[PDB]
Amino acid sequence: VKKIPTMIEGFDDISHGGLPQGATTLVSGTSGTGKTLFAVQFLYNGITIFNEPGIFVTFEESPQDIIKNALSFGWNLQSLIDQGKLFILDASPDPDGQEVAGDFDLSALIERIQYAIRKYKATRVSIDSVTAVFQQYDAASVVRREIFRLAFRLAQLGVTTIMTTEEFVSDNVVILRNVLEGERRRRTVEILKLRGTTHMKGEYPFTINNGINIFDY
Amino acid sequence: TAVLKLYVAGNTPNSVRALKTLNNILEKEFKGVYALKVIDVLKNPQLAEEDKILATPTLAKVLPPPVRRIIGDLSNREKVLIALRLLA
Ligand SMILES: Nc1ncnc2c1ncn2[C@@H]1O[C@H](COP(=O)(O)OP(=O)(O)O)[C@@H](O)[C@H]1O
Repeated sequence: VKKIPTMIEGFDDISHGGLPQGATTLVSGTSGTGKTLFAVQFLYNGITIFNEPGIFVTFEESPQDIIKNALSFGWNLQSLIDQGKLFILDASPDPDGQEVAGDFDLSALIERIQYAIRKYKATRVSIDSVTAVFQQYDAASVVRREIFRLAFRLAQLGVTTIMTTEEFVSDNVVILRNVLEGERRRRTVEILKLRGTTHMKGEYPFTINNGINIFDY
Repeated sequence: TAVLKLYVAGNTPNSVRALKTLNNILEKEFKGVYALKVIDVLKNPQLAEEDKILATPTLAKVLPPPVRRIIGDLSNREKVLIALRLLA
């Protein structure tokens, strides 16, 4: 099983090589655990270190917040957008809500992502978050089927994907946790499962400084 | 003279149904009112990107602003008829 390096400090060591190539990895965690940071850093490291273009699909945050928030880490995402190496694909909800008048699916979304991948020659994709898609539609059955169809299409295109979660079924799953200890924050990462391959087991501590910094392995 | 855009995926059945239904409505109960432009997201995804379309089919009233949207195959005719009255 080939893996794509993340260059997230410590991660390629506990995952033994990085993320399974051409497959979706689920990054799961409650609010505030660093899911978006992991998603952004996967694409950023992709572009700046390996010259692999990325697509960030956002179902909740405005691209303007994704950009402004990456700044504190020293990541200039607007420069990589201007250069054509990153594309943020805005699939956030329209403020007027969704008015339903019959059966539908999410064909336009899947065709947009596919078009973007081809236009930008992307080999990394981050989707943030699967949870937000489900919240957008009073039709859990539509969404669940469309996430599978999407994962299927991404994999046939050869790209490597992170999907974040707060539904979907995967054999690659990474758990992020943030525990309040007295009045300090104890953050951990665990690789729960990795597609019939080898990895270090259990929670490892990390800190947030210019990215996710995993240590003690 | 107001503009409707219907975003379909080719000849898939929800889109075939939506277009048949909408042409029927716009020739009867709405004879004079809207101009209809059909946009195939299988042929022109870049336009779905420009107009920020996720669901298929999507009916949008685009001109005059504000833009207002209905999603689905329009098999709920009365909900569609009521919705088009309010946008007119
Ligand atoms: N300036 C910063 N310094 C340190 N950590 C930050 C900074 N800005 C954001 N973060 C962390 O990045 C995390 C992203 O968390 P998460 O909720 O899992 O994703 P999302 O933003 O999509 O909800 C934030 O919750 C926060 O803890």
